[PDB]
Amino acid sequence: EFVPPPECPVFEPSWEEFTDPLSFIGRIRPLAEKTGICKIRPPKDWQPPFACEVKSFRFTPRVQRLNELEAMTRVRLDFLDQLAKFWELQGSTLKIPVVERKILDLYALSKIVASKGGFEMVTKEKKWSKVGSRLGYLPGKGTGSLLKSHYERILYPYELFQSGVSLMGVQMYTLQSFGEMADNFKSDYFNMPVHMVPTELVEKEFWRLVSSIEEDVIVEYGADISSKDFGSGFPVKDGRRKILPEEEEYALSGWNLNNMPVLEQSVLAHINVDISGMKVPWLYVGMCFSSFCWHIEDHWSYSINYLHWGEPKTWYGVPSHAAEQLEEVMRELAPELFESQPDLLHQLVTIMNPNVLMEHGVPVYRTNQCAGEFVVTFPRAYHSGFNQGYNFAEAVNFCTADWLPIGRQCVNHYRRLRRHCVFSHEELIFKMAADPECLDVGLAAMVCKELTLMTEEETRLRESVVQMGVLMSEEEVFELVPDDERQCSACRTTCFLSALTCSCNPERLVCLYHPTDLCPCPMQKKCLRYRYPLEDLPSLLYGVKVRAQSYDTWVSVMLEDAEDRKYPENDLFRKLR
Ligand SMILES: CC(C)c1c(-c2ccccc2)[nH]c2c(C#N)cnn2c1=O
Ligand code: NI
Ligand SMILES: [Zn+2]
Ligand SMILES: [Zn+2]
Repeated sequence: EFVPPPECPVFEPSWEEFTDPLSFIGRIRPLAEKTGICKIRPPKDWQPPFACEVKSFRFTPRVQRLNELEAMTRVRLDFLDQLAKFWELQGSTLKIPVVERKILDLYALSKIVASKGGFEMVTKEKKWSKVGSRLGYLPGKGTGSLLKSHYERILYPYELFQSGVSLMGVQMYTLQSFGEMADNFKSDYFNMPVHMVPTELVEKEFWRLVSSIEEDVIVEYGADISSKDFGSGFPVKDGRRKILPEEEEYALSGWNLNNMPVLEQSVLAHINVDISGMKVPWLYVGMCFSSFCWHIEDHWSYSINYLHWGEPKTWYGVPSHAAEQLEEVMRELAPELFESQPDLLHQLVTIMNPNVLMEHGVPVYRTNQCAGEFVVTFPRAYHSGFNQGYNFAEAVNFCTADWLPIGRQCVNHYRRLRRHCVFSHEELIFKMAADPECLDVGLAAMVCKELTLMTEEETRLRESVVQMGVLMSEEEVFELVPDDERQCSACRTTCFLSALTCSCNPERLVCLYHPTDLCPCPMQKKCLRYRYPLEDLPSLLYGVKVRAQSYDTWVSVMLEDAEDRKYPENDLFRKLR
């Protein structure tokens, strides 16, 4: 009944194209960008060894119920719609809390609490820990007594209201043993050898099970796992191992996902600055039917994914130009509710069958990732998928010259939602501009174009705030203060270039895009806390414009300077020799 979408393109690069990944991805960008994802087959000779032992590799498995994997179900949306309207009426506003890294599922929580007789029934019987368990929450972290605090503050008033009448007060595993699991599950399900069941068939049965309430199918995966903590599946040199000469090649390879962030065309390179949270790969161990819902990467940008081994991983891509369009059809499901909770759209996980996105006009491509293959995900390309059987994958995010302007556009969208930024985009740009040499000329060029847009935009914000009646101007070093203390009162964005402080709070802050929301305090005295005085314009635009236009003239001892300045080659250098 399910229809496989069009295949996304694969690239089988020569050993010479395979030498720089970020050059090859640029080569391919104008094309693969249109499918939103692409697959990359390294040369068959390229087979890096698997660093990790398996027999002892211990991870904590998470769980997925494919029946309830979909959070955008009709019932959950009308509940949350009705709950928000309720609170709106009460003068408050519905604010959905986060519990253990992710949003609290109120519909589940409310259902469960009410099935055992409600708040004071669960309280007096101390079953709140039983609840959080059935809600999928990891013990013994005390989530139980935390949910009670949340239910009361949020669901109890609605419980009363919805309940009869009422409502007066008050108010305001081992990788080895995992393979044994996943190979046993799959064979007993399809009654074949696990390697013998065709991709098309598992893909069909997967989407069947999602919309199928006639049967429950539970599955285990593991993720939120780092190279830092558990170690990379790749060889690489830090202190912990003598590296074998057989491995020496692959340890240094640019396709080793440990090395990508530091490649000269990567942004997270020479900045010796801060943790972005993606300079380091993550690990996904997977089963048959294990899935990952529709999503884009933080700050959009790129993700590359190597399947080290095991049965294949199915992907569904969407172009970056279809992104607004994608978000729009999902929004059609609760327009009133998504108005009040703009970011709740992203917060709610969904696997919307590609078939449904297709008939709404959204391009959806796909592919089967087979062991030893790379998948690249382009900026703001929505992706999702599932695993065919037992496997082990490794992925990192990254950023490139072409991304920079997208990254700025992302903050602006993260600013128009209420969304915490995982770092400051503008801070990044200046850290790059502050070391113009030994910076890829691609970046430098793009930086100038991108920085001049900020200087203008900032000066507009710097002169717009004085009309508002601020006088005093302090000077702070923002990068050195923790991210959550440099946020904006309601934005909520990380400030670098400038912000506004009053005496209403010793530290509470607002970016120049929302000056009126700081406090009721009249303009009167101060305080515009800035970073650079406007002596920045000549200074930093110079250093970057230097190496930017030094290369422009050089193309228009000449093969020496290119080696000293670390110019790229391909192309031009070929004519040289
Ligand atoms: C099944 C699970 C281990 C999984 C998740 C995943 C894990 C936990 C929560 C959400 C997704 N994400 C991803 C991506 C991406 N992007 C690629 N593969 N992949 C996975 O296999
Ligand atoms: Ni992803
Ligand atoms: Zn703001
Ligand atoms: Zn004030």
